[PDB]
Amino acid sequence: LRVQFKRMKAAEWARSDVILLESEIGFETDTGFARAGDGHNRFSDLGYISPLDYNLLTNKPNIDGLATKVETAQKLQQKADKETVYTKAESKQELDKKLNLKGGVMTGQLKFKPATGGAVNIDLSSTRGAGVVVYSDNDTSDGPLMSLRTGKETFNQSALFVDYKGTTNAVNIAMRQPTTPNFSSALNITSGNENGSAMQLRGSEKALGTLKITHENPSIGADYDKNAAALSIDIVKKTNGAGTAAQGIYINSTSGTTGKLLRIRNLSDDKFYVKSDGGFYAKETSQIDGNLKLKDPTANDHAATKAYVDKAISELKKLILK
Amino acid sequence: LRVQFKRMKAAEWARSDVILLESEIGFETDTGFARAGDGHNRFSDLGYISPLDYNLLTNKPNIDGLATKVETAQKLQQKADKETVYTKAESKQELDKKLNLKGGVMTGQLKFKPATGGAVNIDLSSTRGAGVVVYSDNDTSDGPLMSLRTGKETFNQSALFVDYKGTTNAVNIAMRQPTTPNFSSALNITSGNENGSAMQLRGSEKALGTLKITHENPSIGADYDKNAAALSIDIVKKTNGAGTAAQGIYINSTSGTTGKLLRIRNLSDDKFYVKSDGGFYAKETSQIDGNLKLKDPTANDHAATKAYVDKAISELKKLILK
Amino acid sequence: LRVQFKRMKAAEWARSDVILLESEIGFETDTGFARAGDGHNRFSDLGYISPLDYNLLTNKPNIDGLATKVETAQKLQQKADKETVYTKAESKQELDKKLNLKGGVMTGQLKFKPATGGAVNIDLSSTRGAGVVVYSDNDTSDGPLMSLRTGKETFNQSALFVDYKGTTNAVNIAMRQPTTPNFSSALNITSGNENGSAMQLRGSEKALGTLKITHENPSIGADYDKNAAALSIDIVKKTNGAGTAAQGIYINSTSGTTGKLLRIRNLSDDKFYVKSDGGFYAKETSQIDGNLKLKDPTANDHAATKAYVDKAISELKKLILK
Ligand code: NA
Ligand code: NA
Ligand code: NA
Ligand code: NA
Ligand code: NA
Ligand code: NA
Repeated sequence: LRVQFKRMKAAEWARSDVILLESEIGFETDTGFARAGDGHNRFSDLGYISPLDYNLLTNKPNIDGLATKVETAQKLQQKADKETVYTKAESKQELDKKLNLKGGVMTGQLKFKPATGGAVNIDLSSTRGAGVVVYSDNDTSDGPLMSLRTGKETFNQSALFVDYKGTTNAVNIAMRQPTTPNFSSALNITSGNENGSAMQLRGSEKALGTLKITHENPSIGADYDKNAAALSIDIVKKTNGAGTAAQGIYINSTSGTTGKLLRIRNLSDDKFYVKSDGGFYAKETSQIDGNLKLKDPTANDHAATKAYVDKAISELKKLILK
Repeated sequence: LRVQFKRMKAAEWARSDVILLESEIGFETDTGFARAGDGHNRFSDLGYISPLDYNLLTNKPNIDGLATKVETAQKLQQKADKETVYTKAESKQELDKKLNLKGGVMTGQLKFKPATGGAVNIDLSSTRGAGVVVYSDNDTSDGPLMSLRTGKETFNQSALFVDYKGTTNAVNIAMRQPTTPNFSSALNITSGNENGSAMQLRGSEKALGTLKITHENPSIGADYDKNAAALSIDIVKKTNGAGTAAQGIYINSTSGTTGKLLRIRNLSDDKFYVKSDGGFYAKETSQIDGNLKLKDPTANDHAATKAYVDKAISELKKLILK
Repeated sequence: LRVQFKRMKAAEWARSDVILLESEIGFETDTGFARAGDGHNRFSDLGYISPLDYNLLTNKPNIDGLATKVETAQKLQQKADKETVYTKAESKQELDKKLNLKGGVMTGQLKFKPATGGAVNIDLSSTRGAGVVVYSDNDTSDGPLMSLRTGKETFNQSALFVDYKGTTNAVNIAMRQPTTPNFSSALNITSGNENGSAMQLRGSEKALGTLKITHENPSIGADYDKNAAALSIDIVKKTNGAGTAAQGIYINSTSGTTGKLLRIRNLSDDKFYVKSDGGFYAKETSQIDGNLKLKDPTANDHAATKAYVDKAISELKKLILK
């Protein structure tokens, strides 16, 4: 036997009314596939003669090891997008533009506009360095090293307040000798306030002056500084004013002193002084371009008055002539 | 021939002892599947009549193109989690709160507590702007523009040290004329140290005063300032003290000067002076409410003493009366 | 009928010349698989008797739900790599090292080297706190609280400029009383410039002194301060110099004053003064260790000259003797 089976093309079968017997095979001539009858169904309703169920295959791929689109998308949701985060390089670029608390170099202006005190507060209690150090070795400039300004007439605090305990000078100003001399001063002060002293000084020295001024000859030449003075006072009118009545020096002691009010010495020898009572001493021959009004003499070394002379002359006259 | 095959349900086959001949087909009536005998195996041990091996399929999916869960997880491991990284927007928010080295506006206190010197160091050698600029146009305040304070009696440095070379004033203080006059000063200094001068000044002028004081009439009225002075000195006791012996002005020259020790002028004309030797000159008639003790006259314009008069009178008496 | 089919091993078939009739089945004895003839093809060119097309399977896996390697890689490309981005913890570590505009504590030096003015600009117009507060409660130190230095002789601005409107002192320096007295001053000023006054002061007081100096006894003892003065002046030569000709005090009024040029009081009583014309008054008995050159007396209380005496004596002599 070489058995052949009922057979036609797959399309021909699908329209055929031929009913295969139970187990009887029919063959699709253009596909090479067989189906077996159940004794009632037409051929298009028969199944193939061997399984076509993925579950039944051998050598299946490892499907359960493969990622799903859903699970992948869920995980990617937790990850940061490149676009919306800075790289370390970018972060470093940004951070390098900002000041370290450790210290740094500012290249632009630091402004304070406020929202122990101070906008700037420097506590040196634990260190041996300076607080604020400003310097310029520039030839010239358009601004001072430091400027303090108040703008309202009511302003009720100082521009600069120095509260000092210590063993050296609270404030020291040194104007160094220039290569060539110029018109400048170490300290210049002006006030246009008529109801307060431009400068006030108070001290409580045991054996020194409250203000001590020394003039030192800038030259070795004995009379180079013949026009200099330790203290120089000028008393002037207002521009376009009619004059002035201001005094030069005024000395008082509101509680009463027993000291000399003015004492002038040279080589530490008293040369001229005004005692606490107003009497004076002068060490050498002196001159008044005028008269001197004084009391009649009582001691031999007292200056005689005109009245004393005239009386002596009159008495002698009366005595001689009888 | 319509051939039919040995056949029963799949479950019936699996328990059957029927041995199919080699190539003989048996059919599962409930599944439609066939298996062919090997001449010895029972039906449950026979394979189906067509392959069920995934490898042999046509139109296979592209498995090798699909991502594995393992490879995906390995790659995701290298990616940054959203939760643990700042967005650019967040980074910007944080950076904007920090000071740029370029410059910026502080709104709170900058404190220095330290771990060429200075906690703050400003070098203006290459620029033409100011160093530290403090100002207030506030009506009033509870603090000074600038405050320097030292707290220990041993402190061995100054609060403020000015070391100045230049062509203008090292320190300039201007107290501007107020709308209406008040009791304030441009500079006020107090010291309670008994062993040092409250203020010390030293200069080496060729032809100027070490201290120069000018009083200017605040008015055009010729005697408006009749009660003013360029220098005013007061000499007072301690509160609850018994008195004072302090001197007013003390002048000396420890090395010896040939200059006038006090020289008083008006309109640049000498009116009264004390020479380096202590002799004085006064330009006009003067008054002592007391006697004047001096030497016997030798020149015609010398004041005569009582002794000189008395002797002249005595000699004349002796001469007349024989 | 138990039908058996032409059959041999799969390898034997692949070399066989046997041509199966159309639909005739041949069996591979070692594989259990059948193929059916087309009436012309050799067995290796026949297809199996049931489909082997993946598309036709039932129970297929959800391939379209599985992620591809390509799509996964494309998505991962948009995600940030851990290595190249800082964590929040790292960002915080870096930010905490930088200064907040709100305020902060510097622990290192803040330098300004510059690329209303000031490297540091403080505007207190809207607040009641201080600007710059420097202090030290250290026992000692190697630097001042504040230092201002200029290095070139041409420098044309001040180290410190105070421009002040207000109701209190522009600058106040208080040297507090030390536990034990020492050699220090509240303000020390030196200048080596020969062409400018070390210090210049100008004021326009109505009824006060431009400079006011008070000395206060540091003790309750009436003569404790017997060696003190409100003002002390010294006039010295240069080291290795030949001497000095500098004056002590120089007073002038370049426009002409009608005030007393020097007025010395005690307990607010005039004791000695030099009038605007140079005549003086002294309240008590005085002494010159020398002669006094003056004018011939015209009033009874004028000091007599030697010439006046000698003339009176001569006239009396001529009168008596005829
Ligand atoms: Na005395
Ligand atoms: Na002496
Ligand atoms: Na001289
Ligand atoms: Na003149
Ligand atoms: Na007058
Ligand atoms: Na009085």
